[PDB]
Amino acid sequence: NKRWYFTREQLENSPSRRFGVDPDKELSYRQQAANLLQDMGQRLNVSQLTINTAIVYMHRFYMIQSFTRFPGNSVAPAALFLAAKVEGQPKKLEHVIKVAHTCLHPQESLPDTRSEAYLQQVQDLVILESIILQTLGFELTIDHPHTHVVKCTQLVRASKDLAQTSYFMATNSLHLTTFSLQYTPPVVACVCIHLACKWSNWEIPVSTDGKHWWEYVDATVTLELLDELTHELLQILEKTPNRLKRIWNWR
Amino acid sequence: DSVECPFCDEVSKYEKLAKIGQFGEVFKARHRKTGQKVALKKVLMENEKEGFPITALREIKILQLLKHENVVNLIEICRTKGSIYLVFDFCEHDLAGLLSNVLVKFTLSEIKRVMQMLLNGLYYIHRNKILHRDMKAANVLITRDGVLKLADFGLARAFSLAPNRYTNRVVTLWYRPPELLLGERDYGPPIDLWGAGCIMAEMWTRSPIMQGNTEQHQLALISQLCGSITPEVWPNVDNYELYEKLELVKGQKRKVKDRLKAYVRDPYALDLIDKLLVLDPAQRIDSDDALNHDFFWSDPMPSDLKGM
Ligand SMILES: CC[C@@H](CO)Nc1nc(NCc2ccc(-c3ccccn3)cc2)c2ncn(C(C)C)c2n1
Repeated sequence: NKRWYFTREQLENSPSRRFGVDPDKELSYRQQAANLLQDMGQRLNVSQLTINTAIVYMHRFYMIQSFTRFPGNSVAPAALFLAAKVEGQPKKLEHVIKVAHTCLHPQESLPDTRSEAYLQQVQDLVILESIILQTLGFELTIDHPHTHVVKCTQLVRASKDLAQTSYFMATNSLHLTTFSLQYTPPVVACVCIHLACKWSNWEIPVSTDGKHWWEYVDATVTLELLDELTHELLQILEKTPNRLKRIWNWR
Repeated sequence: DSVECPFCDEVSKYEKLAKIGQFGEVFKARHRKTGQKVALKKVLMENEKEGFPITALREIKILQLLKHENVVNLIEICRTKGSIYLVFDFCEHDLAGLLSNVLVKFTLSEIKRVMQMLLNGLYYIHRNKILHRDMKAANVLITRDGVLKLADFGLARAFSLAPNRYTNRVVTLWYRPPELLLGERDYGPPIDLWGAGCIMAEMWTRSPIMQGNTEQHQLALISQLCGSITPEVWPNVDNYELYEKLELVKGQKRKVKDRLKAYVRDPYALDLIDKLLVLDPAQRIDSDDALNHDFFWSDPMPSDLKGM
């Protein structure tokens, strides 16, 4: 139950670190895998939910395995192959090999579906899917902040706009951070509303009780923490090119 | 080289003891260190060209979710050092092998209990948005200490209120509801409650009460025990295409209570079966309303099991 939540001291000392991989570096090995995932998932016309699931799989997978033995470009397609089944949007093994290929080698031509070369990479993926399964120890039912986002936004009568922004934040928290490895969906969700508000100059009228909007969503949540985390998230958002422009008010 | 794997134990930590089934390949086994008995279902990677089988994922999804004294219990999942084993608590009996063996005998108190545990087991899973889709005595295990468990969630699937388009090819023929035989793809719980009706009868008869060779044959046995399918009895049956496109008697009257007086004595018990074996799903008794039936609340009261 605390199995896939780790402390900052555990996150630092990770399977990859113990094979020489710097923190900053490992951290961008994840971001990269997440990109590959989103890239592939859109071409395979699966949902964001399915993509998010795969990303969380990827995240937890590398809290056990190292990037120096399992390359993101190999894990990401297998993780997405899995998430799609698990989420009801099954895509065919040959179909996923295809798309992974063009994503990782936009130039290179596809091998003869009959060759020994191609017959291997199919083998490989399937093997990998098996290792992800065992590595996760068959716990594939994920819970994403997005569910809770709806709830927090009824609790502020928020406009479409502010709602959409919060989801944006949510999705980006997975691509860009390791929150999903540290904080439970509901908490992360509050973080995503907090910063969506900040980013939009949206105001939160204290309840009549002196209660804050969040305490309704997760008891363990303190503003002292909200500020700490929305800072962290915003910081990397700013490091990420073009991403913020997506929600910037051009007017 | 070897790979790190903290949450999947090699199944070698159990010692196999005996085959027991029958989809798929299922062994009793003993934990090498503690003696704990377990059941292992191997996951069959034969004819599986799409990686790890989606249905296995479904089942494993559902077993991890359903946690309850009347639902079989998935302890863990194991690997070899290649395939994959589901690991359950071991159940000493199953209701089929109890109903065949002729030395085994049931008091009314013992029967009320079995049914009670089974209707509770259903309420639970239905409440959790799951349809079992494989009701049959052979899937109803009992434990040495006398507790009932439901099993084989191999066909189970989740359900919602979205109209739906669920698979029709489900449930062993002898326990399939009418609804299904008429090509229904938007069904729900009442299909599992039909099963329970059949099993409830099978408790006094030692035998499946409607043994058909095919759909045609089956449906006819049903219309023979529960009357004909008319919109006066089951409003809106005509709405189905397979309705007229099929041979069904027209002069049939409900002999549900008549045919069963022989083996079943208790009148409350009869009244209950009759609300379980109801043609129209939307008129067929709830698993809640059934546990609330005077059958469970009259003498003899339901008793524990040591009539083993
Ligand atoms: C769809 C599931 C059906 C189909 O096989 N069966 C089934 N039967 C069981 N036992 C009741 C019995 C106990 C022992 C034996 C026997 C037979 C030969 C030799 C030794 N023992 C047979 C049945 C049982 N116990 C645990 N499980 C889990 C896997 C759920 C069980 N599943």
